[PDB]
Amino acid sequence: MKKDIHPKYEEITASCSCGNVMKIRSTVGHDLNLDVCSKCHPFFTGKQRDVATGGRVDRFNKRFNI
Amino acid sequence: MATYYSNDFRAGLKIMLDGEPYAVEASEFVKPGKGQAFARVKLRRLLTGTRVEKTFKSTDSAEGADVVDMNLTYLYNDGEFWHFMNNETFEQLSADAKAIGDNAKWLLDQAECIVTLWNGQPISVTPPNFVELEIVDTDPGLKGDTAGTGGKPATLSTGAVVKVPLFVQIGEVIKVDTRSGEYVSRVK
Amino acid sequence: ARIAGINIPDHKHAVIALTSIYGVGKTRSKAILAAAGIAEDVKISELSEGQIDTLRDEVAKFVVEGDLRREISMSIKRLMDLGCYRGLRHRRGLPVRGQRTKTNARTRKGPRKPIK
Amino acid sequence: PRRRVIGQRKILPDPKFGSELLAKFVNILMVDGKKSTAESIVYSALETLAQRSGKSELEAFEVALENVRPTVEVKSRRVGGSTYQVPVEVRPVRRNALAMRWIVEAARKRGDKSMALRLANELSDAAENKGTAVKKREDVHRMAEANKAFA
RNA sequence: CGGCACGUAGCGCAGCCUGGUAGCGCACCGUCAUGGGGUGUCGGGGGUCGGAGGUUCAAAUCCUCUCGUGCCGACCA
RNA sequence: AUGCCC
RNA sequence: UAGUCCGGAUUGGAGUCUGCAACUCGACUCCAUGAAGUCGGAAUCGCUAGUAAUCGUGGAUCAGAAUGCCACGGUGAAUAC
Ligand SMILES: [Mg+2]
Ligand SMILES: [Mg+2]
Ligand SMILES: [Mg+2]
Ligand SMILES: [Mg+2]
Ligand SMILES: [Mg+2]
Ligand SMILES: [Mg+2]
Ligand SMILES: [Mg+2]
Ligand SMILES: [Mg+2]
Ligand SMILES: [Mg+2]
Repeated sequence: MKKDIHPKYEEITASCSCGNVMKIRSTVGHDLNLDVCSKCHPFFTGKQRDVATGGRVDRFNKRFNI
Repeated sequence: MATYYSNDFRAGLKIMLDGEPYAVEASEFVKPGKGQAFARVKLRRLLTGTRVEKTFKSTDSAEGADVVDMNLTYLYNDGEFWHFMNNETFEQLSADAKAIGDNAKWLLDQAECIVTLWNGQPISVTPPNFVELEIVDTDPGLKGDTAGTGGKPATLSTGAVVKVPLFVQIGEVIKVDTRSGEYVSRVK
Repeated sequence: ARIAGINIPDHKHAVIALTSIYGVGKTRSKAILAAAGIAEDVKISELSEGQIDTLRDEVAKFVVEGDLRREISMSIKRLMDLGCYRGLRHRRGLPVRGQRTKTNARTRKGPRKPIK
Repeated sequence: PRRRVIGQRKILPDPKFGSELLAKFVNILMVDGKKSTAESIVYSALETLAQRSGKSELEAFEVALENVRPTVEVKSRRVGGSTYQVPVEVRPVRRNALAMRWIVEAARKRGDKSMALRLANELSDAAENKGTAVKKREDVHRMAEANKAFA
């Protein structure tokens, strides 16, 4: 680590909409207003609404039948 | 400071004989039987651009000259001097009125013109093939009774005059080819 | 000023701003602002962060860019793989809803290609 | 036209001030037969100009016209191989009419926000001998004084 | 035989010296003008350098060897 | 001023 | 004053109706999508007054299927030396 050459690196608290605050060192300077983090991102409960297969025959015999 | 022999120079080389620069356009070497071989060279007097023909005896010729031609971007003519700047040497290379022979009319600005300078002084200017100029004085294109081709003379921003079809009025930039001196487009 | 993964401009009103999403037109944005209780004459600047999170919940109730382009392309490809008439039309880049092609297909055929 | 010269129609003056030439002006501005919107635009511009100029809108309008109104103009003839530019006087109704036309064309070209503001700027600059309108007047006088040798 | 000077768009030529963009005329294509053709006007497209191998960061250009062509004289006994 | 032919 | 709260083309999904039957190939609606286009080259057209320009409405044909055609009014110019 040289002395003058790097930007300021200070501790910043980041607040999410999951309601949790992420205290972390960073270079943004100010605080942080975060919207979506890891523990709230729909990556565990989204792998079905994200894949959206469906079935044509089911939709059909729903719309009408014999 | 290099001296060239007649049976040495093929086309392209620049010579300095008689204190006038020349440039070999073509040269056929003849070696007859039972005679002293020689060469019929077609020279280009690099000062007036007029061809002269010489037959040079195998024995001797002359030294080369400082005839170099490269693109120099026209800058401005102030008074009688046409300045340039090498793109890469950025030199205030200057010519003069004789050096610019009736190419002035084809010269506007920011024009990269290949020039030939002899011993650090440009003796000639070659205007680029096409040049965008703007008409400044032209009567309207009133068709009237024409049943044929016709045309229209048009004074340009450099003094140059050229025939333009009918529709170009004033404020139109017309592409004209410096070689012939004739209209090519309306530059849209 | 950040919703469903895309950045939304700040100087414009909320409805137009929300339309800046892929999957939200003007009526959809009107519905969003209604359900969230946020007015329409308000610009994105000067909103509570909380208000913005409410908007996020509503648009999540809808469907937007990622899943939308996924299902669009999936349907298109289902067509192009069946090889039904609409499929072949998609494949060849011609109008599908039955327009004329003797002229005026410039949108599906791009610019015109002269003979060579 | 060719057969028989014919009289000009009558125009009813404007409501606000009741001036025939101002009513002509709205007309020139008018497009699509939207006389009402044209009236609104010209009235708003006149208000703005009166406020910028002090004296009433009538003398404001009229000094703008006194500046843009030409007196000689040129019409081509194509005599022989070359076409000509004959400088001919302009009769008063014509100079008024095309002065208004040049003004409104300048305005339409101008790059302000609303047409009332464009027209206001144009009338102001014309009153103070500026703008594309008086530029056109100058060009026309200049073409005539160039081709003066013809008559 | 060598020296030599070429080989570039359908055809005629530039560019090459002094490597980093292949251009210029005719032709060619689509309108327009015309009763129709032509002249004319307005738009556009076209090869990437005879072939091979090396120098280089990079070759139509610099090298070298080929191939197709031109001109040259190949003499004194 | 230009204007050829069916 | 943005390719925009302009423009609506194209396309996905979901429907209505007429009609034995809307795949080739109807119109229409809702959601989403948001091309080209920033006034148009040479060249060319219409118009002299309730005209041009602009805005809507009706009819024939017809089950459905018009930006066309035939009609109707609303506003309403410039210019002709
Ligand atoms: Mg919609
Ligand atoms: Mg159809
Ligand atoms: Mg001035
Ligand atoms: Mg002007
Ligand atoms: Mg013949
Ligand atoms: Mg565009
Ligand atoms: Mg604009
Ligand atoms: Mg009539
Ligand atoms: Mg109508």
